Amino acid sequence: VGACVLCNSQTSLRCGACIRRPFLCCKCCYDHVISTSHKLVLSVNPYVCNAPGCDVTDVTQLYLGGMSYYCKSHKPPISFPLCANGQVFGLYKNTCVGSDNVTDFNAIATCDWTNAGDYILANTCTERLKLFAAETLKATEETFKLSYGIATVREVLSDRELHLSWEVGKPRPPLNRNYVFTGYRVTKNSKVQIGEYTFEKGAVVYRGTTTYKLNVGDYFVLTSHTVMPLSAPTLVPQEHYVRITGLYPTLNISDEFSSNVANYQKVGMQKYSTLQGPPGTGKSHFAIGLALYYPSARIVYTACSHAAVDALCEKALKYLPIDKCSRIIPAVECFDKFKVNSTLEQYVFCTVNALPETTADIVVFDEISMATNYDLSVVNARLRAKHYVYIGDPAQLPAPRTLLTKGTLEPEYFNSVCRLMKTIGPDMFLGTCRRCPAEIVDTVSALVYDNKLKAHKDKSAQCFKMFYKGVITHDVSSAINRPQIGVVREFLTRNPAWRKAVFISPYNSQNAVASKILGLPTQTVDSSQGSEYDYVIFTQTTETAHSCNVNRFNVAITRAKVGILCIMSDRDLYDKLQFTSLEIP
Ligand SMILES: C[C@H](Oc1ccc(C#N)cc1)C(N)=O
Ligand SMILES: [Zn+2]
Ligand SMILES: [Zn+2]
Ligand SMILES: [Zn+2]
Repeated sequence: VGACVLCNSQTSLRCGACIRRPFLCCKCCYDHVISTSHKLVLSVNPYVCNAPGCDVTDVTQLYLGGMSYYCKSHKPPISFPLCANGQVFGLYKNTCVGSDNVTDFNAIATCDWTNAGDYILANTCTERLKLFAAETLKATEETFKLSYGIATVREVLSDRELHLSWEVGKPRPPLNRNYVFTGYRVTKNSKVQIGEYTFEKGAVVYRGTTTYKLNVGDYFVLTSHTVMPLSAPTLVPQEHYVRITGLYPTLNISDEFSSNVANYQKVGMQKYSTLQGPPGTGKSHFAIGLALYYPSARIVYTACSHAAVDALCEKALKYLPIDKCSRIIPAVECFDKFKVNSTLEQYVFCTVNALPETTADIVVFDEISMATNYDLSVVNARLRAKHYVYIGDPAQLPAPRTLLTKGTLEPEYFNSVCRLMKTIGPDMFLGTCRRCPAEIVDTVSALVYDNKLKAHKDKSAQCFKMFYKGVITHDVSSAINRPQIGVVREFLTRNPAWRKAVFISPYNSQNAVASKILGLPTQTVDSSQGSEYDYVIFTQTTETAHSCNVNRFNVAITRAKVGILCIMSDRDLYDKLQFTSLEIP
């Protein structure tokens, strides 16, 4: 027994064909079975024909006959159909409202999550369907990982380099950092974990969590997990206050945080607030400074990734009493300078998926573009806070959507928080970029920030762009543009100072070729998010939707503190770069 996801109506039915088995009320369960292919229904029992060796599961072809369920062929003389009178038969038949359109719930329940429109719907439907969609999508995502063939160590060629043998009659996953494997040792009667791993084309290059002397027979699967059901909304109800509530501001603050004092007061004057921090504007500075502005306030600092939490820890370590901090870790190497797993500590740093059930004066949720509605609900379920602060940038990269192929996902659809920031705007905006030369700040200000992002630094005169299509080659799941790497090689010979530069591209295969030919450190745009480097060399590689994505392009060029070279494929983004154009040698 549970709650209809459409009505909330109390009910004893769950759709058995829906992978999450939502509870549906007699009405909603009917409207759902008669208007989709979903025909298996679960109660306290499953509406299936309890006749010996009959295969009838369709609820519309079954009858209660006694206290058992039968099809037409096997039913007793005295029976009533399970599925008639615009209603499906179960407990609480007299408390049931329904809905005018079940259309959104069917779409969410049936879609394969390959189309953008599926994520658009999942983020614009009612709040209870946002939770159903977020569970359905995440279960569809964790199941898809099982579709992928086992990789097995056939030969250990070197250290850091392997020969894999793949399971037959199943696809092989892409070999980039968005697909993290787990190794396993061949035992007496079972297997035991042996750290997590990633792979890249050679033979294959492997950069595993821990070191080992792994040998033939060791194999790898993308580790999936149980998706738990959601209960809490993606956002609590907003409340605006006329005074700061449940927070006591400091009388003496330092001029390091004095630029945020007005924003800190705003945080205390509503239930949740959104902070848009463009690249190098001071998001973590903001977050730690909030502690010093409300010194008595218990603050839980959270984010999706261990890296995002550890970077809050690194900033705390520099401003907060260490004795007053704790890093929560579940039973991967992260921050090890606080007492571990001290929930009652005044400053708690913890990933979403590891959060304890606790209360706080303020919850700070960082790198919000990377959050899903699933993460948003989990935070609200674990943390009851006087105030919630969501810090991020909807102009930066979202969580990868491994099933999406048809369509692009616009920032207003990344999650509920990003939707607010792109429709009503953010509560707070960090308007000064301290990282990047003015040429890069002017470019991204016009590209994605409605000309509101201002440069601290002057022009560097070291921001350059080349329009060169080159030649595009494709491997199993990535792109290469050798001529664009050639152009960079010629550029380095004439400009040898740029040999301390970081190589960035949209493709891991472009990066592997560049690493060998140039010897620069490489990062995918996606892996560079949150990092900064003095000099950046960027090859667009292709003009695809992936390489032309404005959020990706915005992250790519805002990695640079001093100088950047962009080898561009797309005439559009080339023309938008406020960089010195260079001829082709
Ligand atoms: C003025 C210019 O400075 C650079 C210094 C470092 C890099 C890199 N990478 C590029 C350029 C020079 N050294 O010619
Ligand atoms: Zn269903
Ligand atoms: Zn219902
Ligand atoms: Zn039967």
